Amino acid sequence: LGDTSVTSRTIKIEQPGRKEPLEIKLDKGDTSMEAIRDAINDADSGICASIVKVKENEFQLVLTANSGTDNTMKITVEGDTKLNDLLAYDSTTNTGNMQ
Amino acid sequence: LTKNEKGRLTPITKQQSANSAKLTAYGTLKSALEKFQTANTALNKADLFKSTVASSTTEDLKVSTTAGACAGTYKINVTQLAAAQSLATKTTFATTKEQLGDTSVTSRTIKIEQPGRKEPLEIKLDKGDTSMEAIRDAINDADSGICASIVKVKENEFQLVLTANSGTDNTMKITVEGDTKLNDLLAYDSTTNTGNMQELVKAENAKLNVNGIDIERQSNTVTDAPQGITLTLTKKVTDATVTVTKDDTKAKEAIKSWVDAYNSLVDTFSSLTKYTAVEPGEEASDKNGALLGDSVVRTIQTGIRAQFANSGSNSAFKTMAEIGITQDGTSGKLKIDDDKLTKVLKDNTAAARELLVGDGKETGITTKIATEVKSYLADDGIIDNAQDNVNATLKSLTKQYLSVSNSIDETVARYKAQF
Amino acid sequence: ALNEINNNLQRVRELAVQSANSTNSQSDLDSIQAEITQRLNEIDRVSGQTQFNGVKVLAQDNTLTIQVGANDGETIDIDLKQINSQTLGLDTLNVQQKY
Amino acid sequence: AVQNRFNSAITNLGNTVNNLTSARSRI
Repeated sequence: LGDTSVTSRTIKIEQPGRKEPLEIKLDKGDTSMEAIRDAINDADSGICASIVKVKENEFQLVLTANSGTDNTMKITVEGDTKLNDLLAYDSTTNTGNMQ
Repeated sequence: LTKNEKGRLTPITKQQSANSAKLTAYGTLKSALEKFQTANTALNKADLFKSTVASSTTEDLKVSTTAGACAGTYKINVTQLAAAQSLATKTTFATTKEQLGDTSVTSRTIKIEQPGRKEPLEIKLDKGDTSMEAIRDAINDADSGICASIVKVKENEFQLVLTANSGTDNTMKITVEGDTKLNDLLAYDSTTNTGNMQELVKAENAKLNVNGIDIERQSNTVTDAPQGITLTLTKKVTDATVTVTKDDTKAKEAIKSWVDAYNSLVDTFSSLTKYTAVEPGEEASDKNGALLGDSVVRTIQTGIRAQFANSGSNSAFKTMAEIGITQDGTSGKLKIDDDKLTKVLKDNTAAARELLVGDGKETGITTKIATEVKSYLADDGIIDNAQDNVNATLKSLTKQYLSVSNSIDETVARYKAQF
Repeated sequence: ALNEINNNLQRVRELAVQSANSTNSQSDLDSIQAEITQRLNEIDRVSGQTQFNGVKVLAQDNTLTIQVGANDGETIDIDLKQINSQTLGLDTLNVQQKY
Repeated sequence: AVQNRFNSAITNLGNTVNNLTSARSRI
């Protein structure tokens, strides 16, 4: 999913609830969809990544927060560009690359 | 001299009985390590920590959960239900044993082609198989998806019904080669929707909506909609709710079984190293363990308990005690307090899974214990090496016994001559 | 003694791991000081409570060869090493951090 | 040290009882 040139990247998730933003670190080879799912699911900080097979040979990545209006996510990716183009939301202005 | 040879036997027969009890002890030790290895390998599965349970509000939608699911709440709206195409013959027949095809051709073939299957299905009817019952039996014996039935509309009239599986990729294009009348009777073409059989039911796909994503499957059993939850559709529900919640019961029971197995192993080893103190100290007590002072039990215990501090694991926890299992001071036994273990399983499930299971190859307490027990229980291991050394010593002793028995014969003859 | 000292090994490994990181809080560290007193009592139990030949040889050290059993010319040279806090340096073990 | 020395000493006790058996043959 992401560029293979950068060996280290970080996913930064910020919510009104948590005070310290959550950083999940992906090293080399962790740019696959399964690897991102496993990293976010192993952090065990509230966000729960899933995968959906809409139909044969097409998949999506779904990130779900907890209940409430204080758990709106503001996702960012630092160290990578293509992944940042893929995973980047901003719930303050409701504008991002993820529906 | 019989008494003298019995006194000679005293340590010899003591060692023979000790070797018998040592073979018994080796058997019991192998059995205990086998049970421990079974329980430890049962624990070595990482899928126990990634387990959830799902519930549904509606009785129509049925929900089940495999391994790897994610907790949450899903809103399912079912719009359509999958259906299977059914084709019925037009001309009703008098009896189910009346001939349907021409009897001149002794060999005919029914050729069914679908978008799903890549190789068209051929079902061969030889002579005498042109009856309705024979066609039904042939198509049902092929067991390739198509299911032939018979319907009695009323007395003395019957029909033949061929039903495919669910979905729009299982539409049939039937043909009959080798016969003409049967070809006139059984011939459809779902590409142009023109044939000699009427279509009672129309093939449809199953459409639904999960959390705003539009899913379209072939059958009424949806599997990869959230990739960890399996849904069985029964009716067109609207705004149904499915709740998936994390679970730790399987991991808890695996931990209980593992600690019980280790405790049983330790109990067996302690009973095998049994001793009784005698105040006079004239001779060794009768209640003595055969494998007392041997390197076998001591080496096994050291090797197994050294793995509880594993440098391979990279999790936050480095000592197994942090999970909530403590080794008792009195004896090498493990006991678990429910509160700490439950809290660790509820919060740091990933850390516990990394500590115990590890990567499965060169990491984790359970992996190291498994490989060490495999090496020890193997014949090339030090335990069986010591057993083989004892057996070789016993064989040399047996040769010594035969030589001394010849000596018994000589001495008995000597004292018989003297007395 | 080996059972007690391996229990002590697991204890001290837990102690170092929890003190190095922030998982064990300083009130938890006061509970750990209570555990340090408890393991000191554990050492006292392995030393005094256990006895050898009717004597607390695990509490008093007599590094002397035992009397000859008269069955062999040579004498058994048993260097009785008691599990003591002082001589073996175990008394110096105290991982309580600064308040 | 204690365990291996006293295993060899159990073997030596067997040897001593063998010597005592030889003496019984002599007696």
